[PDB]
Amino acid sequence: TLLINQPQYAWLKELGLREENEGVYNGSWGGRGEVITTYCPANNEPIARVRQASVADYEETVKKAREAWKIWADIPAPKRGEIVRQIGDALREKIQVLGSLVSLEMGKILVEGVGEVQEYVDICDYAVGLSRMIGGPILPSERSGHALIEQWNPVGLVGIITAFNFPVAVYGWNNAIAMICGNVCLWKGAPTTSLISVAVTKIIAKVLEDNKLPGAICSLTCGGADIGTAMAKDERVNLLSFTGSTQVGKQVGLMVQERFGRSLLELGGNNAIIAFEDADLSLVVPSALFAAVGTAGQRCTTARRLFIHESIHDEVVNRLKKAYAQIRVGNPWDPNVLYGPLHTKQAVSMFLGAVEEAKKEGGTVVYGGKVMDRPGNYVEPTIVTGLGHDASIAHTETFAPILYVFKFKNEEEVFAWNNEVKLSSSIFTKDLGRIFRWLGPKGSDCGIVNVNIPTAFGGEKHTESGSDAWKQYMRRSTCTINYS
Amino acid sequence: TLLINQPQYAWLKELGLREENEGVYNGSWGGRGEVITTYCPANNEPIARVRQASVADYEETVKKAREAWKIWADIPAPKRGEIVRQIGDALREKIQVLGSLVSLEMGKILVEGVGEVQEYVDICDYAVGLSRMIGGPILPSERSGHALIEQWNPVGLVGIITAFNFPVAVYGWNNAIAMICGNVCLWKGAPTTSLISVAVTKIIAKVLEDNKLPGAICSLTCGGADIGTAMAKDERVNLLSFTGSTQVGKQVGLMVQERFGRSLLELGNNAIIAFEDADLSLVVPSALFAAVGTAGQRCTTARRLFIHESIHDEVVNRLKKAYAQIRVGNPWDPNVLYGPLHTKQAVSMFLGAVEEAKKEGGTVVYGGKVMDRPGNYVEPTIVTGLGHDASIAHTETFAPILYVFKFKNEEEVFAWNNEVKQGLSSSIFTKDLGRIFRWLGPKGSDCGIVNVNISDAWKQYMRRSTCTINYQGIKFQ
Amino acid sequence: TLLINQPQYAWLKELGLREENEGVYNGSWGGRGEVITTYCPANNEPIARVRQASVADYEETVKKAREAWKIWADIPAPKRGEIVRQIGDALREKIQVLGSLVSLEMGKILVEGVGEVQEYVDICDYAVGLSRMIGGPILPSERSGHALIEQWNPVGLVGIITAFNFPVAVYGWNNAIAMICGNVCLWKGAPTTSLISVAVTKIIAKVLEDNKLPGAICSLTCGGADIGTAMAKDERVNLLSFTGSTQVGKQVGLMVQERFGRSLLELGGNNAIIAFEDADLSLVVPSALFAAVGTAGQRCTTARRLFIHESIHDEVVNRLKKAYAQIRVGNPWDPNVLYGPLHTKQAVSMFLGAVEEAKKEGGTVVYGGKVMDRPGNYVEPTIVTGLGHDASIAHTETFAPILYVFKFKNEEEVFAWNNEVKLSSSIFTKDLGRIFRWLGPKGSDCGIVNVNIPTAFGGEKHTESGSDAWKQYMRRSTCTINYS
Amino acid sequence: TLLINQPQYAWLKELGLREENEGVYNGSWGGRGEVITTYCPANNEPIARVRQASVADYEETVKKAREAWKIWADIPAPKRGEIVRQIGDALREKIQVLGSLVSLEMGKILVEGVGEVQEYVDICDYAVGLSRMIGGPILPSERSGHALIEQWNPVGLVGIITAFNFPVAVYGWNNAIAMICGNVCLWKGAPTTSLISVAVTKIIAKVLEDNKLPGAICSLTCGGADIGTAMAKDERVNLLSFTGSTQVGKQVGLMVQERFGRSLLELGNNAIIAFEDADLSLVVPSALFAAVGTAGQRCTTARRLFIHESIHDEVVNRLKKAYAQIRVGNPWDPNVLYGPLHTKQAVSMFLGAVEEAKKEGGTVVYGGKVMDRPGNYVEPTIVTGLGHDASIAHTETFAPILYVFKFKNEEEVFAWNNEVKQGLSSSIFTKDLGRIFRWLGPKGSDCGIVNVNISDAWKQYMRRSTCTINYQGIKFQ
Ligand SMILES: *C(=O)c1ccc(N(CC)CC)cc1
Ligand SMILES: *C(=O)c1ccc(N(CC)CC)cc1
Ligand SMILES: *C(=O)c1ccc(N(CC)CC)cc1
Ligand SMILES: *C(=O)c1ccc(N(CC)CC)cc1
Repeated sequence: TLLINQPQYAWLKELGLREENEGVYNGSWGGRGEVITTYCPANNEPIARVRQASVADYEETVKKAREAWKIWADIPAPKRGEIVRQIGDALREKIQVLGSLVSLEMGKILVEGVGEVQEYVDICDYAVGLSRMIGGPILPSERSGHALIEQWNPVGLVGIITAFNFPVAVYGWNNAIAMICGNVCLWKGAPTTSLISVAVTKIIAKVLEDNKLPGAICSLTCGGADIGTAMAKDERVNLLSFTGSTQVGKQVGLMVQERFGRSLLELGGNNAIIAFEDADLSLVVPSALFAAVGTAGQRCTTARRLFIHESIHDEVVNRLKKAYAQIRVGNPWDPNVLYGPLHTKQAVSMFLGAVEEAKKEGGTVVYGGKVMDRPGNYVEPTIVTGLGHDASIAHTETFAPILYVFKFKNEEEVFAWNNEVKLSSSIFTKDLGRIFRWLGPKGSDCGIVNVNIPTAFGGEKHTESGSDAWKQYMRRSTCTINYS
Repeated sequence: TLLINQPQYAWLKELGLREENEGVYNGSWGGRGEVITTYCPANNEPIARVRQASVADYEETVKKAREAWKIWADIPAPKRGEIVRQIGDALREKIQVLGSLVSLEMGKILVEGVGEVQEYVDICDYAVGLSRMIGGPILPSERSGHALIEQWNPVGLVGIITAFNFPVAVYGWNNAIAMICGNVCLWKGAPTTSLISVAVTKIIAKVLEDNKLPGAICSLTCGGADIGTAMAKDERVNLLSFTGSTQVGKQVGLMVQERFGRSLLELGNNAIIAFEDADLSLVVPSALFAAVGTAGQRCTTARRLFIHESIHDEVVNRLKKAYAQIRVGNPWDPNVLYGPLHTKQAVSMFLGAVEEAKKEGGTVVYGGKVMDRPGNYVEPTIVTGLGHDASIAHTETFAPILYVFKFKNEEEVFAWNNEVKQGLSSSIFTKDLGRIFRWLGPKGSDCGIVNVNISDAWKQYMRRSTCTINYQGIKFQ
Repeated sequence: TLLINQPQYAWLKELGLREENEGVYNGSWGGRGEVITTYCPANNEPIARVRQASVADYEETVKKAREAWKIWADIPAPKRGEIVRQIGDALREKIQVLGSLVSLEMGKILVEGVGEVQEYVDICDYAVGLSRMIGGPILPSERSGHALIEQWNPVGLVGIITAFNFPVAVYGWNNAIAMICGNVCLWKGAPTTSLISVAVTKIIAKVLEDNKLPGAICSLTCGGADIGTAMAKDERVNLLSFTGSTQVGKQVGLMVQERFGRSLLELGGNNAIIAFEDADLSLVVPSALFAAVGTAGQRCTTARRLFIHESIHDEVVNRLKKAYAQIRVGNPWDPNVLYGPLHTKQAVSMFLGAVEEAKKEGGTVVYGGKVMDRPGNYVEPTIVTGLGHDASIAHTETFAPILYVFKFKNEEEVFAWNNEVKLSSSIFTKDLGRIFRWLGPKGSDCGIVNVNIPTAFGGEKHTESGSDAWKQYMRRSTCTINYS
Repeated sequence: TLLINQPQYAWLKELGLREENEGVYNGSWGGRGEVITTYCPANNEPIARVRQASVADYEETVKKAREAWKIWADIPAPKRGEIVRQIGDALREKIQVLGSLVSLEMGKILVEGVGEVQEYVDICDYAVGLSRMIGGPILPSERSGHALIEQWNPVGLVGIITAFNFPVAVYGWNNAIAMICGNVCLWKGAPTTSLISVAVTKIIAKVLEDNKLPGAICSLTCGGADIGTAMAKDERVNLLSFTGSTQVGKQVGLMVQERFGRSLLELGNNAIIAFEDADLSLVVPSALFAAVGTAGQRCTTARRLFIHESIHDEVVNRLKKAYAQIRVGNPWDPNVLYGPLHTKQAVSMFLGAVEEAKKEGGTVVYGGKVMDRPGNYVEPTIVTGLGHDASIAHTETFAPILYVFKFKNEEEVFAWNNEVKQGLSSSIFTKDLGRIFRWLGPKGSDCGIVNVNISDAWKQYMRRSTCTINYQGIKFQ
């Protein structure tokens, strides 16, 4: 029986959810596609159902969004910012139950569910101010009576495909900035976080509707691969922002390129921690633990490879091993819990596969490697030593808590090994020259680099230069005017 | 027999050119691939020969470039700017003979050959100033004692593929900006402008060498589709800048995307729109020079002219009278305006296009024929009477054919122009301010360049990183 | 008897006001200086009393503010932005009663009282986003191993002196930006709007105190000229932002310069409207009316000089005259009212003086010129013709609704006349070349220029380039680091 | 008899200098004020003479400048940039003789005289690039159909008052930026560097004239305190840039404030701080060259050196050994490091300062005496043993006297340095990262320039305006 029909989960109704929900929103609510049940990963119990988009729903929604755009694009950017502000406030009002839904359906612990909603609120607060800054310079020409104008216009319809592990804030970032830039949006979320997508969309729909704006400015089309593929191939989707697996992302990028569209791709993270001989172990150990096992190893920023100098390799592993033992496991909505379940049963199987492959490729499981004996999708946070940095499994996209540990003897080889990889790098050392080399041209090619950083989400590290990220959701033109 | 073996073309030797030239430079000169002979399009005579890159030449050049990068990337951006400045100086010193080579091998008129080199000179001066602006903000972290640094680093090796019609300045732009950004470069130009590529590379090579820098910072691998494809597929080429045809460009972009690399693509069917209230003394000369400049072979060349029906006949008549005064001649002839098409195939394509235009109901009101003289000369051509969506008027083909269209409403002309995909520029003539705002604004043209009555580029060649660093109420120690 | 002791004005207590209020806040509330009564300008009735700062209060407050700065400056700018956000929300919660207080004590109509509070809220919303953007570039040196860093630091203590006519939002703009920039503030408001200053400070004090921050980050020292002079002369006040009369402002600027301090001065506005022969009279007439008589002619942006082409001079005057007749007069808190009283009795006397001086200098009063026969400080909105553009009275700082009208025959002379003046210019014409000349180097030297603008406060027109206004509240250093 | 009438100084004529020169330029050359003779500080011989501006000369020059501005302000910023570029070229062509004049009249060594002209050349190149960046954003209005344009306009006439110690480059900076920003300029330099002011103005005047521009765009009125005061009080001078002494600067700023004009003031007592963990191989040469460069007459000259007590004696001893090797000579002597003070009064002030330092308990550990040779030569000087707040060590006086102070704690040395008002720069030597962040951050130095172990400027010359313009659901018409 459905969790939403059970008394203690009645709070789900505060988000407008019921036993069976419409997964399409374009000003009207609907859904003639496949009905999907989403499950609570902490106990494998069905929560509720969502009627996903058919192809016809998708087609209709795109047309309605492009119609809404005609209205929305004529609304001054600061007034668009005000709408985004109101979205932030509406999320604020529901931050506790929406956070609880994130922990329930997705599986991250409560303060991260709530904190992810907070990131969306923060982004809205930011966007209101940003909306006053959207524009380019007028420069004088070398020609008398001629003006040179850098003009920024909305791209039109921004398609947004998001992943299971951040099922609120990635949409939120894309949506807040796309909106202030004068675009309409169409969202296809992970099918296993459909209730979350529906709930967020209900909050946004109310703001739009209260402001007498067409709902399709923020359209939703819940669905699986066919819907995502349709968006990738749709010339009416002027910009496709995709976040998710490397394999699907590659195919999305190719489809967009084939039609000369624009895409923004945020793909898989095989992130490294490097601890040099002179590292502060009091910093290294807790930072590595939270980076590796936080959100059950399912962040795009999750530490999956730990390089340790051979001199301190054993001590650091021994302390991580003891630390892993003390991780508090349970339901993710229990405030005491630090470690919840993996998102799906398939995830647990992928985890088991990876662990076997690591062993066969020479690795030793010095902690974990196994499924926990309890309801839900619980696996032991896992540590593997002995592999070469070259090992195929260590460079396999697996959203599971498996930490591959590598020894190194000097700066030379460990820099080289990491340069062989093509999201974030974190180093621990007191050698300033070493830090400058790693931050400079010869170092990591990662978009995110941390230096001696001890262990809310750090959205500030994922923001073009400075505040110019809005330019990614607009198109530039150079306009030359002869007013002579 | 080769022009470069004739006394009157001895000036070619001032560029270090010989009867047969090495088309590979990576610190050393070489080339073990196929020889290519390039021809002057003004008389179809062979100029000289270039030995192109083999696959092995390519592989070795990439390796040497990546080795040079270890040295180049360590040089502070302003110092790299000074190298680029010296390149501009070296170009300036050879501007007359290099310009003449551009005119001789490619076919554009001398003032434009020289002008294109001058454009590269100006780019170098621009790049020097830019080189002191490369950097990012330190932002405050929300966490006390932590700094957020926005760091910019070179991407590494920048591959540059260029086209025949601007065989100097497009490379120049990519090379100067990529250089100040701390990248090494690898150039593959159009096979039919190989001598120009060699000559430019010789000038740059001398500057590098005189500064005791490794020459592979500005590497050359002359070749055709094989070399270009290798670059597109090569994981060692961190960024591929391609300029050229949409067909080839798409395949390049796809290949780059297949390996998660970065590409810059510059691939346009430019339109001019004259509304009823237009100043025709602006419209007619603008249309003419945009249509026939460089014999219709620019990426910005005007190929479609929309005219309000009330003024359509007059503007066409005025254009015809002005076209008749176009001064045709060899690229080096004083005061000439109009030279040859780049190739014999261009001439065939031109004739094809004219035939198709008549077949689809169009009228040739001016030109349309090959000129009976040596070289690849065709009459600059005007076609009326075609429908706006007629397949021949959207065909990407570098020929001086201007297709003219009537319109009644602002609404319909905007509609017609907004169903062209990936147009490069749109130029409008009108005195209606409201109309201008409509055309420039969100519901208007989608073109990247818009004309009315006529500094962040370095980030394209670098990679950004966000770097976070750690910098009873009483602090003891 | 005091209005605050009368039943219908009990809403004043929602702002924490009582019969006698402390006018000093520095973490503690106090005031050993002169007690002042402020009056309702609509009826001359006393509202309540405020105990202003003594010199000793002032000295103590400055020391406490500089102590608070040691704490405040160590708080990350984005966290400072969050405090400013909360101030915005706290103002929001009290926007109706605070707006009503502005209409009561200051005298502008209710939607402007409320709207002025809204401007402060808007500025706070803006500042939260701005706080993430505070910083300068790191550039590479020509010298290997050397970094060039543009560093921004708070100036320290920012003294803020404001005027009667915008007794909330000018402080608010200065305070919001100064705060995110890591400064502490000290406020001295107009003595005749002391209750407003006290109320705003109570709202801010609560936010600071709830966040366990020292209250002196946002200090208040109510007082008259001696307090303002002390601030001007105080080397501990690193930046003095002054808004008010030209005469006092000049003296403030000189005192600051004498001690090599920094000042920001916003002084008197003798603003012009120019209507050319080809102007849209349907735009000109209502725009001139609201610009001239809005807030009873007491804005820094108030239109005081109207240049009309001789061809349309008479029609435009005749229509303004008819329009003035239909202005709805009454208590400014009455939602129906468009036109309230002048702020003080002295203002009414200044008004009478100006009108007499205009007559003696050759001018004709074609409408108004007189005091209205009713309780409070009501004068007739006034129109004067016949003066030369040269007339001394027409270039006299008088916050009164007097509109001096001038004829001109051509663009030449009217541009010249205006260039003789050294805040805002508004032109009405269809001649594009004319517009470009007036906007360009040869035109107005005003900081604000409007073109055919028809008639909430336009804070966007009072914002250095773009969003760089925060630099005015910080000090720049160029730091050269040798990390080689 | 005048140096310029001697054969060996005939090179002065290459600058258009004569026995007596006009010190007013406003399109025409003139000067009806007092004649001044300037002297070479290396031998106290008269060089040549300049006829300065009378009040009437000043009044007429302002009028002519404001008339020139009507023309100049209409020229597009990039075109104004090109004029500035040509000025840089013209300076470069005379760089050797103009540099020698700087050395001859002002007294800094030749490599620095030439170097200062080179600085002006470099500024001109910088300004050319800046000239294409002058502009503001169009921002969206909150009101539909309305645009917010940020407009920048020239302020009009920029007055420039400069000092003796950098008699070329300070004017150069102000002039080049003010010019590209569309302003006209009026220059009054130090009376004792009048010949330098004339020579620079002759170079600029020729560029303007050859471009058919009115010469008053770059006007000159040579004079003293009377002319400077007139500029400060003159409502027609929209912006007054003053560089010089704090005493005079304050009065200038006050006079400008009295008339609601704009001023830029550049008025410093620079400190060096060596902590216990400092690299002394960095400290000693840095301290020496910063202390004695230009015989101690830069605005950046090191006058206070704080040394941790543990290393104080060693650093002092090392400085003394290095000071003894300073190569003293005439400014034109090859390989020399140290020339004369600018004036005889500077020498008197130096002797005064040395006496006062001993009187207040200081010890002269090196130098302290006049050198017994022609000209205004004094020994570069080191004084130890004084208290940090001793009145003589904070006196603004351009002399090569380095005051040395001991300290024990970071806390006390920071305290001592933070009770100096309006210090220009602070240079620290230390390997402690935490200490650096403390010194660079909000609780650290208040100096505008901070050194560790060693593009928005155009808006200063313009005025900003915010310009708002107007650009059943169905729209009819
Ligand atoms: C990785 O899991 C990841 C990447 C980016 C974000 N954002 C920025 C778009 C939302 C805060 C979240 C998570
Ligand atoms: C079109 O033919 C075209 C495009 C771009 C350029 N550049 C910029 C890369 C060189 C001036 C030239 C020609
Ligand atoms: C004039 O009365 C005036 C000037 C400025 C402001 N501001 C900006 C500081 C507050 C909105 C208000 C009124
Ligand atoms: C100090 O003597 C000093 C200050 C400033 C300058 N400039 C910039 C105006 C010229 C390089 C020189 C010397």
